[PDB]
Formats: sequence, structure tokens, C-alpha cells
Amino acid sequence: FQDPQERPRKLPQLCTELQTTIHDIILECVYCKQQLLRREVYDFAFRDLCIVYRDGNPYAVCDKCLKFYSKISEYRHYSYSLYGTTLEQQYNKPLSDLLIRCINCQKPLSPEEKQRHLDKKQRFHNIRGRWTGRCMSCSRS
Amino acid sequence: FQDPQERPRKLPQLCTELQTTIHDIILECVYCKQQLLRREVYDFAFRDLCIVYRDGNPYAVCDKCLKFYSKISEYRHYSYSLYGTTLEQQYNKPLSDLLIRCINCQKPLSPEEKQRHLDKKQRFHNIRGRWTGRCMSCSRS
Amino acid sequence: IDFKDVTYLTEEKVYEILELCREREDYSPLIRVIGRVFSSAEALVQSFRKDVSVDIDAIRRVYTRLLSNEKIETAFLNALVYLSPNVECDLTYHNVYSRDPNYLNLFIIVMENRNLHSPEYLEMALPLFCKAMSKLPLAAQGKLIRLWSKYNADQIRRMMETFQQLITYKVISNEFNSRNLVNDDDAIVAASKCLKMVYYANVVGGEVDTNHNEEDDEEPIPESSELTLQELLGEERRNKKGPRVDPLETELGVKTLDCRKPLIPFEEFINEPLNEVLEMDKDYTFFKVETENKFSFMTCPFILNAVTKNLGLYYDNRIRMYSERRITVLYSLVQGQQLNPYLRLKVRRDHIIDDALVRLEMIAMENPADLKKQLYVEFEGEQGVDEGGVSKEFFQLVVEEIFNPDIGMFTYDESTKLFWFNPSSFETEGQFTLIGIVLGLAIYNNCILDVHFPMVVYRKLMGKKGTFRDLGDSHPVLYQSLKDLLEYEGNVEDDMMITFQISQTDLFGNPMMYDLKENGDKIPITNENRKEFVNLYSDYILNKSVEKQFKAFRRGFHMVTNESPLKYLFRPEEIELLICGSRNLDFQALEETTEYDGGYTRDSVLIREFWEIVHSFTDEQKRLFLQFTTGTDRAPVGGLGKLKMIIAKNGPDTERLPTSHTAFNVLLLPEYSSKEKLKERLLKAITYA
Amino acid sequence: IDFKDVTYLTEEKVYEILELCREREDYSPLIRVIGRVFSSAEALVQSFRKDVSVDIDAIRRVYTRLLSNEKIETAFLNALVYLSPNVECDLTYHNVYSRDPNYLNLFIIVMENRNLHSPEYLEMALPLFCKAMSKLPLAAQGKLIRLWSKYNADQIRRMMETFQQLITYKVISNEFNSRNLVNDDDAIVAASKCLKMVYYANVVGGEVDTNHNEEDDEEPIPESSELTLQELLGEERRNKKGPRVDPLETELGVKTLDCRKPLIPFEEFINEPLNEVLEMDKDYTFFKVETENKFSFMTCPFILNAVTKNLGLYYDNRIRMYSERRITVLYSLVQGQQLNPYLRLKVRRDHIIDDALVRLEMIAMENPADLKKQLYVEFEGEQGVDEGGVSKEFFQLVVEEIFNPDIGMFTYDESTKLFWFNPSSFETEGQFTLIGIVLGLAIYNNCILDVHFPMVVYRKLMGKKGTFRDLGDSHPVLYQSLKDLLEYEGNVEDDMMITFQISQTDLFGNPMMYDLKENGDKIPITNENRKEFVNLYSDYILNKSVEKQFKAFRRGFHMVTNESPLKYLFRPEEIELLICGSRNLDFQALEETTEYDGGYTRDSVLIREFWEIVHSFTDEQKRLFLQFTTGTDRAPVGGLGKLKMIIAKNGPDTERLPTSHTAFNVLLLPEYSSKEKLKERLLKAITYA
Ligand SMILES: [Zn+2]
Ligand SMILES: [Zn+2]
Ligand SMILES: [Zn+2]
Ligand SMILES: [Zn+2]
Repeated sequence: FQDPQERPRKLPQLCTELQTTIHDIILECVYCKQQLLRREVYDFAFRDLCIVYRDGNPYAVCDKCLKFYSKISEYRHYSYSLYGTTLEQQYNKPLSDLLIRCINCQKPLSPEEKQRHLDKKQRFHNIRGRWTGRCMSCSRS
Repeated sequence: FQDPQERPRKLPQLCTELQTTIHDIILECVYCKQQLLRREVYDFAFRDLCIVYRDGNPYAVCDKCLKFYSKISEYRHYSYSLYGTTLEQQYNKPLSDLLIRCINCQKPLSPEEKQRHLDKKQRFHNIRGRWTGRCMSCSRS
Repeated sequence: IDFKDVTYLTEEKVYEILELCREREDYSPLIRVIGRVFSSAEALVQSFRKDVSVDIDAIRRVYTRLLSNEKIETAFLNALVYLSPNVECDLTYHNVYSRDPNYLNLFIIVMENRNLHSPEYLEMALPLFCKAMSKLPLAAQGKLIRLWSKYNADQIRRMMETFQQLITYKVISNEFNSRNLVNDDDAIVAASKCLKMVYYANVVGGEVDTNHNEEDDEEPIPESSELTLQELLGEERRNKKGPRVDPLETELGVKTLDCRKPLIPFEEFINEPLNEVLEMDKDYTFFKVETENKFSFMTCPFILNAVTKNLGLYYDNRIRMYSERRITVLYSLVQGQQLNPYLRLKVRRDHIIDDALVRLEMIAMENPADLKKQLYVEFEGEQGVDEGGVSKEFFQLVVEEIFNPDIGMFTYDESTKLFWFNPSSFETEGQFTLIGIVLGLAIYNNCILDVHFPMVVYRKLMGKKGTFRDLGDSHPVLYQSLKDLLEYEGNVEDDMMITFQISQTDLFGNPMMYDLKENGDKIPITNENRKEFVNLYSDYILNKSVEKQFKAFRRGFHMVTNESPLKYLFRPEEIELLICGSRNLDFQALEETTEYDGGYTRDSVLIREFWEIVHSFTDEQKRLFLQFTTGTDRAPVGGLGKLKMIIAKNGPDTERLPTSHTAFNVLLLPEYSSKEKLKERLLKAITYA
Repeated sequence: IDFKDVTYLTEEKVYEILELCREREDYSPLIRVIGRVFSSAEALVQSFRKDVSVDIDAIRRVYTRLLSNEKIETAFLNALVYLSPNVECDLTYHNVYSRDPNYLNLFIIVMENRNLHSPEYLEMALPLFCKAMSKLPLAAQGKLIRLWSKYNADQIRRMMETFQQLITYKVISNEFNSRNLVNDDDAIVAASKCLKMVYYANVVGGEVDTNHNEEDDEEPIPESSELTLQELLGEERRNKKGPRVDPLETELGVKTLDCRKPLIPFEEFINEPLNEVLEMDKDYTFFKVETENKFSFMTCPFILNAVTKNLGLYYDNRIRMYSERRITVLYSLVQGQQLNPYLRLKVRRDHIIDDALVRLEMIAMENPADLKKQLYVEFEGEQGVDEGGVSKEFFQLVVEEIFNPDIGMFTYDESTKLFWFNPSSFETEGQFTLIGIVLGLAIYNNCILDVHFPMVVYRKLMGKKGTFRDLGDSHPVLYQSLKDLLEYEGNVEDDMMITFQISQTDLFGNPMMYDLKENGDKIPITNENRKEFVNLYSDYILNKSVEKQFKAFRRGFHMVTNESPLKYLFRPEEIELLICGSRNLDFQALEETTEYDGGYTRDSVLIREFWEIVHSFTDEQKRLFLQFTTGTDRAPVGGLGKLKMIIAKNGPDTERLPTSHTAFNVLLLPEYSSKEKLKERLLKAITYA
């Protein structure tokens, strides 16, 4: 458990190792060190977050800790912002290819959200080199 | 000392009672209960603030307590705001006649500040029925 | 004859210039003199003369006499287009109304044109004329309103439609968004101002009841810091501080509360197309801080429907909460206090009423400004965070506990489903303040309630005493009895011997005897004093039988909503809709505004099955589902569409029932094997609560 | 002949159409063909052909041959006005440069007009042409810059004046305020872009020194929370994070640091009239968050003077401090930590250096993000609040303590008044990091300092190693000796026997011997290898004699200013002006910007006497007064006018000396009996410190 290459990174890949399914797996947060309920572990699987290991132990993140530390990182390491067309010109790679996550919930943006950003002319944000935007769930009033 | 009519209200009028001059009078704040230095007592005399009595004792206010509680009152009991011309039309009384104090330092506005508000079209504020504006000292960067 | 030297127009001249032109088939003199006299504003001041110097009947006669072809009608619109800027700038600058009161006489001449409703006036004439009317002085507006109040109901409706058609055309002919607004539009603002004039004319034209006014409520004492600050400034206590009232309201002297039954229903003045294009987030700011050109529409609340007035009230409450949070942060920073930006309300599930009562009493008697903070209810014995789910839970249980008939707090009438204040609730005042504060915090925090009160309760809350006409909703049997007594045309000293000595039953059953006058047993009811008996009996029943309890209830309610614009925006007939919710369950609207998350799409395999299942739901099952998900069985103010329901995918096909996150109206739906299994799980899940 | 069928212009045709028209006195064919070929953009692509396909000498010849009357000069401006929108939209949409590289050939043809400087081009032609040039692709800009770099110095100055005249005219011909800005103006933005192109051409046209580049600094490790978050996202360590660099900078491949001595001084490119009309508070926002139309001027820092670049840096630092305060508030709210929004630095008056060093070490090794908070220094033993007065006090005393020659930290050369790093400072690294962090926090908190360093120190700080040319400022005697050795035309193996075995003295006095090459005592200096000896000796002296100390100093300085745009805005020759201040004492400027409070007016009885007294002050007495009042004896960046001095009336005529509130540069002046008493009291007051 001391070689990172052997240790898995994704939630279902990790589940396959312990001979358990995502239905009734037990996981604990990395910041608050508390067990995740079913909702947050399923959200973790959906959001495609890599498992972090501390002293050779599996760890995930709960919704409160994730949404708090993402806000902290946004407030601290905000570099600048750019438009969708300008970002496309800078990277020359289609928007559906670049990995863009939500600022708050850290969920990767589906092409629908990127298109909505394009039409509504919302501004993509750069956070310590991590391009980001606003997802559908976090932009609902 | 239990009849308010006998007790004075203004700083020099109070000074005349105790056979002492404003030069070397001793006064203490009403909120923090600490003695005022020369600067704040002279500022109190300049700002035309009425002396408050607690259990038949003289009391003034220091700069920190005044500027803190005025900010609190502005944040709490803010009613609305109006333009100088609209205020003139509402009161039909010349701006130099109405008593307007600064929001922060509670200093009455000289006609110069009211004229500056008129030309720059700054907005007069209403705080629990007390009309107020921004003075020259508190609007300097 | 060309009539080149005419400066004023009277009834006979405008009649004698007709037969000659008709016989000589030359209508040019008519149109040229009309365009000459009408375009010159000063001419209308003296033309058609005799607190009104204009013979309205003669104006009507000449208007119906001249509006007979397709050419004369075109001679008025051009004259109006030429006149309106001149009159507008004249009133704006020269202050013409100050030098003479007969300058207003031209306004009625212009507005008596029965063809003003025609579509050709909405292009350039009517907007300019409405601008000129809106630029009029206050006293002239008051006297014009007084003159209009004497009109018949259909005439008032005609004026109302005349202005509403202009408003609808102006909002249809242009598009608005967050970039270009409707407030900055001058024509629509002027049209709304004249509509306000007409609405106040209608209000003052009906019955006015100012004598039966509730006593002024005692304004709560602010914190000691503000009192010390006021003492230091020397201002101390000032009576100037009061609610924001319309200048026209204080000029007329009659409030909208006094108008019981107006000539035209108040809902007619509500303009529909304007609301969907109007943004409250900027209108409230324009209302609070004056802007040079923008005009906030919350200054004329009648034009707003219940959906947007709720938005304005919510914005005001949210801004107050934000200011309270700022104050708490400032305290923690400067003074060094523990950051407590929430109204912590920790209560036990079994004794919610008493714990809430004692906590609210200790808060009110110590920190009256603490009630303006955001509510945060944390039940004792359970650990969690109330993001908006426990507060509504606490509201529902506190309503059930308070309105329990066991306590005897409120009498229950099954024939109407409307609780009434119990006069026998002696030595129990804290609970009435508790329920008043609960209602106030409910309005403040935007949480609907299941409260059934007669309209007289809300009328008394707004500041108008209950009267005989309001007894029908509260006591229909008593109202029927007293109206039968009033409508009896015979001698009431011969058939019944009912006097002012009136006895009523009690909750236990033993009746008690009450006296209305000094000695009611000695003075019987006669024909001449019958009228002054019902208005005293109903007055007693609605006012002084509950004099003590309702005073405390009103004080508790006003302790929270004293600074809110609720008293300014909402009439008593809308308070019950603001507090409670609509009882119509329309899931079709909920279909359109539902949002999906967790991987679910609109055209998903399980989403359609779920929608079919809920559409096939029974009337009571819909209520159960709504109560399970959103914490209440009533639709929000407006409709189900305003309830932004969210359905989130949970996980694979399991045996676990769906769970609901009540704070955000979020439903967690796993992907089940088929439709019938999902229906079974939903049925088993919504029935536990 | 009309020449109706010409599609391209060459040298002989534009020469043969001259004598015929001159002899036939008909200049119409010339102007008509000029307006035909020039207005058609495609014509210039092939006209006057041969990485440049245009014979520049032929273009110069034809331009001086045709610019000879008052009619031909008018045939170019109209053609330019017709061409420029077409070329602009062509480059914007059709992507013409992609299909061919010879489309750029028309730009040099247009810009070779020597009459472009004339005032008639500033109305409509030059702005449109500059817009078209600014709409050009990046590679074309790079090749145009490469072509321009070969021009002579006066030509580059001519282009610089050509664009600066347009900028000055455009800023003069229009007025700007907070309502209408200069960023949204398209013509001025295009002119600034072409000026940037010319400035980079000048930079790349001079000497380029890229080999003597300092090693890349180690980026400080962020807090453990951010590392955990990056691990969770799976991004971990990715090399996509770096300073914001100009796309033209990375396309050219040569930085402004490499250019030692440009053809034109960098201060010439600075535009004066633009700065007084430019607002940094909006320019910084337009620089950070991209706006659809507005163009921030901080993307071209050369056009800004030292006054406004300081404003931009201050705005960036203030925004970082505000974000840190927001983070602290969020921590206190959610997690429940004690609100600590200040960089608490409690030190003792006697041991400021050691206490500050240990506190800063324990902060940096634990919370690298804590250094970005606002400084708040509270001296031990005294009670008070540092609103901006104690921090500068701490800075001054820490400078005096660190730069004391007793510690031996820095060698002192009295002939230049410039401290130099001491190579003998062994086992002392923490103090160099301390002084670097002090300088960084000084730049961050906007507090000037009395620091005397040679320019080589700032050049090394920016990331460029010191060289032989920089030795003059540091070691003038050594520079003179080595330049005399270099300029010796004889045989250096015959007069002196100086070899690579070079010995130097020490602070104690005992010299030590140093070897430059492997065995310097065996290889003497000869004529052929003399050049490669001085560049190694000076390299050793400026780089590896202080290799250990300066590395720690640079690391400490960069720990604070890593995210600031200081590396992007300021050249090494402006860092010393940003940190230190101007030494010119101009009280006339201080007269205009002085403010009064407490009842004092501008035309007061005592104010004029005070101003006369201070104007009659001695050179050293002015410094003493400034140090007494504002806490420093140096003028701020810019002039005394930027120092918003405030004089406040204290009280009646007393015997108490005036006191100064250093946090706001406020002087408390009582109203004395006369002028001489005020002068005496001021003299007695400013001398205590
Ligand atoms: Zn956690
Ligand atoms: Zn999100
Ligand atoms: Zn105090
Ligand atoms: Zn002030």
C-alpha cells in the first residue's frame, strides 16, 4: 500500500479492489474525518474525483468540506478570468474537450453547461491554473 | 443633579458649572467608560454634541465609540435616501438651515459640504429620522 | 367665413360653425379653428367656461356632436401632439398652476374625448399627454381626484381601461431585459402615475370609514446603544419618524384602508403584462435610494400582482437580514464578541410552544433588534444543520400545537373552517404574542403556513376595527340574525323583547349576561334606535370581547414587521394570501419548472414514469407528496411553478425508499427497475409522515 | 493617357507618369491612379515588389519624389480613409494573412509616408489605420517587429513620435471622467497597440543578453488544504501555472529584461497626458476580468509612468488583502476559529530584528498564505492601535537595525552611499530572508524605505545576473581598473603579471587568495584571453561571492511578491523608486494638496504664518519635519503632492507642543498667539525625534 502505482484512484476501481460494490461501501472524509453517507459517496462517484490516500488509507471528501475548501481556493488563488471565445482561441481545443469543473461543487461541466456559458456570455475563471465555471446545480435560485 | 432642566447640555456650558476651562477638563466616555484625551474632548466641543448624564454624572463619547456606534446605527436603522433638490422640495427650508450631520463622525455639515453634495449630486441619507450626509474629513482618500 | 379672430370657444360658437360648414361642404374652417384653439394651451383656459369652472355636460355635448366623421377625429391628435410638450415644460418650469387654479380646466377638456380609447392615440398623443398630466402639481391632482370621484362606476372603468390599454401597448411594443429597463421609460411611468390618480379617485369615490380606526400601536423601543446615541446627538425622541406614505395619500386625507367596497374591484387595476417584464431586484433599490431618472413601481403597489409584491417584501427582508449579519461581523471584529449571525431557536420536539415562547420573550425583552436576524431552528436531541428545512418543520409543528382546540386558545367553527379568537382565554397573553411573532417571522423568512382566520382578523391587524359588515365571515348565523332584525319593517317592540341586555353561551356551557349600554335591561330595542344597536353589538363582539388577547397578538405581530413595507404594499385582503398559500394543486405548472441533477435528463426513462405516476395521483396523495417533499401541503404564493422543484438521481435500483431534502425542495430518486416498483416505493415513502 | 488598365505599381511606372504629367500640366492622371491603386487593398500586395518582398529604398525614393506639392499629399489621406475599414474587416474575418504572408507588405508601404507626422493625419486616417494595424495577426506582428529592429535610432524615434502625437491628440480632443472612459475608445487602444509594437521593436533592436539569466526561483508551497484539494481533483502538480506574459513577448522570444541599452530611452515611450486622464481602479479590473470592449492599459506597462504603476500595484495588493480578510471571516463563520484578519507582529523596541525574524520564520514555515494579510505591528510594552502609524515606525527601526555596519551584514562605501552585500557574512542566512521579507511587505503595504542599493542588486532580484557593465555602480574603482586593462593596446604579458589567481582583502584586514579557473596561478593574462578574464572576474564578484546570501535574500523577497504583477510592470530601474522615495523636497506641491480640519480654513490667520515658517525652513529642517509628521524623511513615489497632508486645529493658545497622527499624515496645530511663538513651538517639537 506504499506504491502509488498499485493503489487505485477512481471510486469504482477502488470498489473492485475491496470486493465491495458502490451500493454499500463505507468511506470517510479527508478533512473532517467523518464517514460519508450514501448521497455524498454517490455524488463523489458522479463528480469523478480521484481518491486521495493518507498513510496508505482510502479517503474521500464530503459535500461540506469540498464546497468550503473550493470556495477558499477560489477566494485565495484566483488568477484571472476569460471569455469562452477567447479561451477557445487561446487553447485552440474545442470546449467539449477541455476539463472544466464547477467553482463550488467541483463537478466537471457537461457540454450543456459550456454551451450555456457561451450563449449567456458568462466568464470562465482560472484558479491556480485550473480552469473553472459555474455548473447548473450551483447557479439555481 | 436629578432635575434635567438644571443640568447643562453643552460642553462649554458644562465647563462653566465646574469652575474649570475646556483647556484642562477631565471627561470620560459613556460606552467604553474611559477618559477622553485632549483631542477627542476638543473634537466633542467642535462637533456640538450634547452631554449625556447617567445617574447624575457627566459623560461624553470618544472617537472610537462614536464612529463605531454611528456605523452600527447606519447599518441598522437606515430608512432611505434622497437627493439635495428633492430634500429641499420636501422641506421647503434652505439646506443651510436644516441640521445635517456626518454619517461617521456625527459632525454637523457646514454649508461648504452641503454645497459640495449639491454639485457632486451625492445622496443625503435618512437614519431613523435623522438626516445625514458625508463630511469633508470622512470622505478623504 | 374663416373665423380668423377667435380666442376662446363656447358652446354656441362651436355649434354655429357647424351648419354653415355642412351646407357649404367646407369642413376646412372647422379643422383649422380646432387646430388653432386647441394647440394653443392658454386658449383652453378660458374656452368653454361656466371648484370647477368647466361645464362638463356642454363638453360631452360638443364632443358627441363633433365626433361624427373621419376628418374631425384627426384634428384632435395633431393638436394634442403639438400641445403636450408645451404644457409639460410650462408646468415643469413656469409654475403656471401657482398663478391660477383654472389652468387645470384644460385637462378635463382633453380627457373627456370618448375616442381616447381608440388605438390611434397610443402612438404619440396619449404618452405625451400622460407625461404632461404626471408633471402636474399635487393640489391640482387632489382637486382632479375629487372631481373624478363623482363619476359613475362605468366612467371610472372607462378611464381605467384608457390608461391600461396604453400601458399594455407600451409594454408590448418594446422589449425589456436586465440591460434596458421599464422604469427608465418615461411614457410608461407617466401612464402609471395617471392610473394611480384614477385609482385613488376610485378609492375616495366609495364609502369612507375613518371613525372605526384601531388605536396606534406602540413602537418598540430600540436597543440601549441607539438610545444613548440619540441622547448624545440631543435629537432624543422624534415623532417625525413614520411609515413611508404617498404624498397624494396625505394630501387627499383618505387611506386605501377606509375604502371598503370601491366602485371598481381593486384587481382590475392590476396590470398583467407589466409584471412579467418587471424586475423587483432593481425596483426595490430605486424605491429605497432615489435615482435621477428611474422610477420605482413599488410606489404604486396597486399595479403589482401578489407574485411580485411578495418578491419586493422578500427582497426587503433579505436586505435587513444582510445588514444584521454585517452588524454581527462588525461586532465580532471590533468589540471581540462571538460571531452569532443567526436567531438560534433551540426547542424540544415535545414542548416546542413553551420553549419557543420563553426564548422569544427573553430575546424581545433584551434585544428587540435580534428578531431581525435570520432564523435558525435546531431541535434539541438531534444534530444537524438547518439550511431551510428545520425552520419550516418548526413552523408547522408550532402551528399545530398553538391551534389545538384542547388549549382553548381559538374557537373552531366547522361550518366555515375558520378559527376565531376565544374571549375566555384568561390569564394567557404570552401565547398570543408567541403566535403573532410566529406569523411575523413566517412573513420575514418566506415560509407559508396553514392558518385559517376570518378577514376581520387581518383587517384588525392592518389597523381597522371590525364592523357589522365583517361579521358575515366570522359569525354567519349572528350576521343573518341581525340582518333579519334590520330588514324587519314592523314594530320590534311588539314581536320580540330583545334589549341591549345580551347573553351569550360559554365554552363550558353556562351562559353569561353582558350589558352594551349603561342599563341594557331597562331600555328595549325600538324601531328608531334599531340601527344604533347592531353596530354596537357587532362592535363589542369583534373588538372588546377579545380586547386583551388581540392587543397582545397585534403587538407581537408588529414587533417583527414594524419596519417592513408590508403595511404599505398589502391590503388586508392579501395578507392571508401572503401568510398562507394557494390551495390549487396544479402539477402541470410544476412539470415545466422542475429541474434535474445527478445525471437525470428531461427525456429520461424513469422521469416520464415518475411524472405519469404523480399525475395519476389522488387529490389527497398530491398533498401528501408535497408535504413530504417541500415540508408543506399548500402551494406557495402564486403557483406550483414558483416552487423550483429539483429531482436528483441517487443511485442504482435498491430497496431504499426515496428521501427528500426539504431545504431546497430536492427529491432523491434512485433509478428503479420499472415504473410499478417506483410507484410502490413512492407510495410507501410519502405515507410515513 | 489616363492609365485606365494598371493593377500594380512599380518604380519605373510611378516615375514615367511624372514627366509627362508635368509637361502637360495635368496632375489629374497622377491623383486618379494613386486613388485607384491605393484604395484597393489587394493592389498593394503586388505593387512595388522585389522575409520582405518590398524594396524599402524604392519606397523611400518614390515617397520623396511624389511628396512635392499641395495636391499629391491630399491623394493619400482619402485613399487611406477608404482602405482602412476594408483592411480592418478583412483581417478580422477573412483571415487573409493565413492564405499568404505577403499581405503584410502593404503595411510598410503605408507607414513609410514621411508626412504621417503631419497634423492632417490625426483626424480620420491615422486612427483607422492604427485600428487596422492592431487587428493584425501575431506572426505578422513578430515579423514586422523583426524588420523594424533593423532601423536606425532616429527612425525608431520618428515612429515613436508618430504614434505619441496621435495619442496626445486623441486624449486632448476629448474629455474623460468616471462616466466616459479612455479604455473603451478604440482609436486610442489601437494607437497604444502600435506603440507597443514599436516599443518591442526597439527593445529587440538593441543588445540582447539571455545567457546571463538568474536561476528560476522555487515557487513557495501553498497550504496543506490546497495541496489536498489538488490531490482530490487529481490535477496534483501541473506545469500550466506561471506569470502573465505578453503573447508578443513569447512570440518574439526576447524579454524586456535582456535589452540593456535600447536605441531610444524607455522614458520616451511614457505618455504624459494619458496618465492624468487614466483611472487605475477600473483598468485593473479590466485587466483581471476580460471585458467585451474595454481594453486595460496595464497590458502595456511602458505607457504608464511610475505614479500610476504604483497605483495598479497598490490596488492589486489591496484586493489580495481584502480576499484574505474574506477568507478569515469565512473561517470564523463556518469552522468557528477566532477572527484574526491581521498579520500580528508583536516585537520589542530593543530586539525588533530577532523577534521579527523568529515570528516571520514561524509564519512562513507554517502558513505561507498568512504573509498576504494586512500588516499590524503592535510593540510590546505599549498599548495602542496601529491604524498605519506603527507599521512604518517598525519598518524604519528594522531598516536601521539591519543596515547597521556593526553586524557586518552589508559593506559600506562612503564614496557612493550604497551598501553592498558582505561576502563574509557566514552562518547568517535568516537575516537576509528577513530583510527580503521586509522589502516585500513594504512593497505590499505601501510604505517607503531608506535603502541604498546599487542597480545590480535590483537587476539580480528581477532575474538577471550581474555583469561587467553593472560593476561601475557597485565597485567604481574595480570598474575603472578593469576598463583600463581592457583599453590597453599593448602586450599585457610584459608590464603586469596579473593572472586568474586574484586576491582580495577582508573586513578584518587579512587578504585571501581566490582562483577563477582551475589553476589561475599558472595561466597568466594575455592579449587574446584578456576579454574572457574581466567577464569572469566581475561575474565571480557579482554572483558567486554572495551566492549563498543573495539566494536567501531573493527567496525571502519572492515569498511575498510571487503573485504580484511587480515582475510584469516594473523594470529593475524602477524597483528602487518603488521601494525608496524621491529625495526632492517640494513644499510648493504640498501647499496645493494640503487639507484642513477642526475649523481651520485655507485663508486663516495662523495657516499662512505656518506656511511661511515651513517655507523658510532649512534643507535639513524640512526633512526633520517630514520625518516627525509622516514618519519618513523621503517623498513618496511621485511627489509631495501625492502625500495628502492634513492640518487639524487642536485648541487654544497653550504651552503644549504640536502632535502628529502619523497614520494619516495629520498634524494637530493649536492656534498660538502669534507667528514667532508657533515657529518656536514647531522648532521645539520636530527636534525631539
Ligand atoms: Zn468533510
Ligand atoms: Zn456546481
Ligand atoms: Zn468610548
Ligand atoms: Zn465625518
